[PDB]
Amino acid sequence: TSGSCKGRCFELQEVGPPDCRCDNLCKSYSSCCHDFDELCLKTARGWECTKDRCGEVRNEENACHCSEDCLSRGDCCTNYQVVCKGESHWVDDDCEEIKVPECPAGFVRPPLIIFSVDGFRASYMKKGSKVMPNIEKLRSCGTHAPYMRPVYPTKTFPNLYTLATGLYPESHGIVGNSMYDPVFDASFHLRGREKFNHRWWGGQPLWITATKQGVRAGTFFWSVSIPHERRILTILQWLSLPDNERPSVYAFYSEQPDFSGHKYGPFGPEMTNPLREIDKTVGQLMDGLKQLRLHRCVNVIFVGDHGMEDVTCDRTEFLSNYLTNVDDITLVPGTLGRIRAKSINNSKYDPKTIIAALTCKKPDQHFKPYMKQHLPKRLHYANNRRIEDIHLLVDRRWHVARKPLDVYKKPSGKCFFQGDHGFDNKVNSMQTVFVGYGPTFKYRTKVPPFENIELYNVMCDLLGLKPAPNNGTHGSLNHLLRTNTFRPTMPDEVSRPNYPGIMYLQSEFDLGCTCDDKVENKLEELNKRLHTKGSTKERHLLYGRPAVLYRTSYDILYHTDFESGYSEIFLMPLWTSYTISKQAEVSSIPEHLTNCVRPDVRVSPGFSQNCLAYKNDKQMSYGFLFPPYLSSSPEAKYDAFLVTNMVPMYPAFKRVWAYFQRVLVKKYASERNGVNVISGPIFDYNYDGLRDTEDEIKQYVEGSSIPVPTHYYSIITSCLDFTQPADKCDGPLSVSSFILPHRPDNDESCNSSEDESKWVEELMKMHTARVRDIEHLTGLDFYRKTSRSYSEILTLKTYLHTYESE
Ligand SMILES: *[C@@H]1O[C@H](CO)[C@@H](O[C@@H]2O[C@H](CO)[C@@H](O[C@@H]3O[C@H](CO[C@H]4O[C@H](CO[C@H]5O[C@H](CO)[C@@H](O)[C@H](O)[C@@H]5O)[C@@H](O)[C@H](O[C@H]5O[C@H](CO)[C@@H](O)[C@H](O)[C@@H]5O[C@H]5O[C@H](CO)[C@@H](O)[C@H](O)[C@@H]5O)[C@@H]4O)[C@@H](O)[C@H](O[C@H]4O[C@H](CO)[C@@H](O)[C@H](O)[C@@H]4O[C@H]4O[C@H](CO)[C@@H](O)[C@H](O)[C@@H]4O)[C@@H]3O)[C@H](O)[C@H]2NC(C)=O)[C@H](O)[C@H]1NC(C)=O
Ligand SMILES: CC(=O)N1CCC(c2ccc3ncn(CC(=O)N(C)Cc4ccc(C#N)c(Cl)c4)c(=O)c3c2)CC1
Ligand SMILES: [Ca+2]
Ligand SMILES: [Cl-]
Ligand SMILES: [K+]
Ligand code: NA
Ligand SMILES: [Zn+2]
Repeated sequence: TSGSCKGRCFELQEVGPPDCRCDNLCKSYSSCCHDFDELCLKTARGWECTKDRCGEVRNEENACHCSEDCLSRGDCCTNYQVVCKGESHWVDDDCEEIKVPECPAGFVRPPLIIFSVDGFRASYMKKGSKVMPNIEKLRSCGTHAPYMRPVYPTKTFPNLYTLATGLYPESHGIVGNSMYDPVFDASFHLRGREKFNHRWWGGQPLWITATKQGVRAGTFFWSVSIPHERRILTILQWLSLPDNERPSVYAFYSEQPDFSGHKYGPFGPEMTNPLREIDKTVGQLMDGLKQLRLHRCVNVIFVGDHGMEDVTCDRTEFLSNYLTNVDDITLVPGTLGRIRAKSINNSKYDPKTIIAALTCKKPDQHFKPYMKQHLPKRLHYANNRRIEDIHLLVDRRWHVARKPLDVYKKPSGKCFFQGDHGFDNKVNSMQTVFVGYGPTFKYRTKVPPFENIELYNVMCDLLGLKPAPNNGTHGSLNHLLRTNTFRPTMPDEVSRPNYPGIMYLQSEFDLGCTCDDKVENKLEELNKRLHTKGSTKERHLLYGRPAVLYRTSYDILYHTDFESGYSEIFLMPLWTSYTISKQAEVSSIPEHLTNCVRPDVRVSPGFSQNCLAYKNDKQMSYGFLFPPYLSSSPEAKYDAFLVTNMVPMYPAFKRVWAYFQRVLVKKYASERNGVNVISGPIFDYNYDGLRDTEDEIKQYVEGSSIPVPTHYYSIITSCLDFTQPADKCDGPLSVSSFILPHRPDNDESCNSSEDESKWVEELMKMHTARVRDIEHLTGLDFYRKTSRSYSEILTLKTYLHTYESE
C-alpha cells in the first residue's frame, strides 16, 4: 500500500510489509510504491543523447542525461560520450588483449555481468552475424564455444536456474516451465504468483553463494515490464555506487529472441529485428562500461538458456488416438509429455497399461513413452517427486497433446505459433550460446562445446567464491580462463585391492557349473603364469586401474586378454578392462564351449556366483564382461568363461550385448585404430544417478545373493590422432561411452523384431553417456594414470558423444 520511492529507485534490499517496494521485482508482485513509475521508470526524451542535448542543464524528469554532471552522477545515456565528447562506440574499437584487470580505484575484484538471452539458438552466431556486430566482437575477441548444451527439458526456467546453481533440474527442483508437486498439492506456472514461493527453488544459486561469502549480489530475476534500456541504465547506476554498497555480480535478462521465435519459427524473416535489438542492447552496455572506464575491468558472460525449433499445431500427436480412457489422465503437454492419474490416490489406474497403449502403435509415431527410471541416464531426469512416473520423449519438430480440443481453440482452430523448445538436450536446434569476455577469460580463444551445469563453478572462480556442492566437474572448464583460482586434484582411493593367487582346488567348488575344458608342454607354461600375474596388463589397462572411492572388498584379476576389479560383495566385476587393436580377429564361441562356465581358483566358492541359480531363474540368463569372441587365442578363450567374468543378463538384453561385443567393438577398433574398453554393471534402483549400496538392491538372481544390475556401461577410449594406435598414443584421447538399461524386453526399440544390425546401435546411441555419469553411478574414478594434465582429463570425462550431425 503506502510510502514513497524517493531516493530508493531500484533499491538492492527488498523490504517487507506493510512498507511498499522500489526494487526491480516490485512490479511482478504488484507492490511498488504509488510513485514508482513517476520516479523510477522515467522515459522522457528516450534513451539517446543527441547533439542539441550536449551540455544541457540537468532536468531530473529525463530518462537519462546529457548534462555535464552526468558521469559523476552515473546516469548519462549510454551514447553520451560518443555524441557529446568525440568518443568512439565500443564496437568500433579494435580488439585489444586484456592481460590484466584495468579497474578504477576502490574496485576489489573484476565485477561479473551475466547477459542472458532466452531462446538464442547456437546457430544464430553464424546465421545472424551480419546484424550482430557487438555480439560478434565479444565472440571473436573473447572466449567462445561453438555451442553450449542446455539441460533437459530444454525449457526456460529449468535452464536459467541450472545456470544459477550448477544443478540438474531434478536436484534444484525446477523440473519444467510448469509442474505439479503432489506434496504441496500445487502447480507452478510461468505466469502467476505460485512461482514466487521459495518452496519450489532448491540448491544454492550464485547470488546466495556470493552473499554468504561477503560478495554483494542481488537475484538475477527481472519484471517483464521494465524495458531493456532501463535494465541497462540500472546496472550502470549500480556500478557507480560507493565501494561498500556496490554489487560485484550483475545479471541482465532478455525475453528475446525467444518471444519472437515462438511466433515466427527460429529463422522466420521476422527474426532479424529481434537479433538487431539484442545487439543494440549489448552495445548500450559496452558503451556504458567504456564511459565508466569499466570495459577492460568487468567479466561479461553472454549465455542463452536453450535454442528453438520449427513446431506447428498440425505436427501434434494426440493421446486420444491411442487411449480409450483419455479422461483418466492428466498430461503436461508440448515438446515433452508427463502423465499422471487425473484422480489423486486412485487404485484402478495402471501405468503399465498406459505405457503399453502408447508403445509402437503407429509406424511413424512421433513420441516414445518411458517410465522415468528408464529414460536415458544422460538426461538425469527422474529423482524428483515433481517428475511424473510416465514420460514421453517427443520427436524434434513435434508436440504431444491429450485431445484435439486442447490445441484447436474456438471458433475453429488457427495456429499462430511456429517455434518451440523443450526437446532432448542433444538435439541440434536446442543448443545455445556461450561467450566470455574480460580480463579473466582468454583472448581470441575457441573452446569445445560443454554443458551449462559447468558454468556455476566458473562463475564462482570469477568471483573468488567457493562453489556450493553441485553437478559441475570443477576444473573441467579451467581452459576457458586466463587465470585459474581452482587447482583440481584426483579423489583419494578409499579401498585398496587384493591381488589373490591360486588358493582353491577345483573340488572345493560346488557351483553347478560345467565346462568341456580338460582339452590338452613347458614353453607356454611360464607364459600362462606370467599373464595371470599381470604381464600383458600394460596392454589392457592403458590409463591405470580405476580408483575405488568407497569402502568395499575387491580383487584384481589378471588374464592374457583382460584385467578386472572383482567385487566380493557384489559377486561380479565392478570393471573389466581390455584393449582390441585394429588388427584383432573376431572368433566364435566353439560348439563344445557354448554353456561352459569355469570356477576361478583365485576366488573362494563363497565369493563366487553359481550356475544353479541361473538354471533355476527362468527369467534371468548370463553374459560375460570380456567377450569370448575377442579372445587372442583358442587357449586364452578359456579365461573368458571364468565365473568371475559372468554377469546376470535378461535374454532380451543378451541380444543387445552380444551384438555390441561380437560386431560393434571390432568395428570401433577398425574405425578408431584400436580401442580400449572398460565395461561393468551399474546398480541404481532408486534412480538418483548415484551408486547403490548393497542394501538398496531390489532384485537378485532367484534364490541367490547375486544382485541384478539396472544398467551396463562401457567406456571406449582411443587416440584422438587416429594415426596412432590406441595402445601407443602420445597425445590427447578420444572417448565415447554408454549406459544401457538392463531391461527384460526390447519394447523401447520398435524395430527389435528385425536383425540387431537394424536397431542395436541406434539404442546405444540414444544411451550415450559422459565418463563422469558412469563415475557417479559406480563410485569409480577413471584415467588415473595418463601423460595428460588433470584439467584436460576432467574435460574428457565431461565429453558426451551426441551423434547429431552439424
Ligand atoms: C548433483 O549435485 C547435488 C548437490 O551436490 C547432489 O545432490 C545431493 O545429494 C546428496 C546425497 O543424496 C544429498 O545429501 C542428503 O542430504 C540430506 C539433507 O537434505 C536437505 O539439506 C540439503 C543441504 O542444505 C543446505 O545446503 C545448501 C547448499 O548446497 C543450502 O542452499 C541449503 O539452504 C542448506 O543450508 C539440501 O540441499 C536438500 O535439498 C533437497 O531437498 C530440498 C527441500 O525439499 C529441495 O528444495 C532441493 O531441491 C533438494 O531436493 C533434491 O534432493 C533431495 C534429497 O536431499 C531429493 O529427495 C529431491 O528429489 C531433489 O532431488 C535438503 O533440504 C540428508 O538428510 C541426507 O542424509 C540421509 O541419507 C544418507 C544416505 O543417503 C545418510 O547417510 C544420512 O544419515 C541420512 O539418512 C538418515 O535420515 C533419513 C531420515 O531423515 C533416513 O533416510 C535414514 O533412515 C537415516 O535415518 C543426505 O546427506 C543432498 O541433499 C543433495 N543436494 C541437492 C541440492 O540435491 C546430486 O546427487 C548430484 N547428482 C548427481 C547425479 O551426481
Ligand atoms: C528463488 C528466488 O529467489 N525467488 C523465487 C522467484 C521470485 C520471482 C519474483 C518475481 C519474478 N518476476 C519475473 N520473473 C521472470 C524472470 O525474471 N525471468 C523470465 C528471467 C529469469 C532470470 C533469472 C532466473 C534464474 N535463476 C530465472 Cl529462472 C528467470 C520471475 O521469474 C520472478 C521470480 C523471486 C524470489
Ligand atoms: Ca542409486
Ligand atoms: Cl514443462
Ligand atoms: K535362467
Ligand atoms: Na521392440
Ligand atoms: Zn520459449
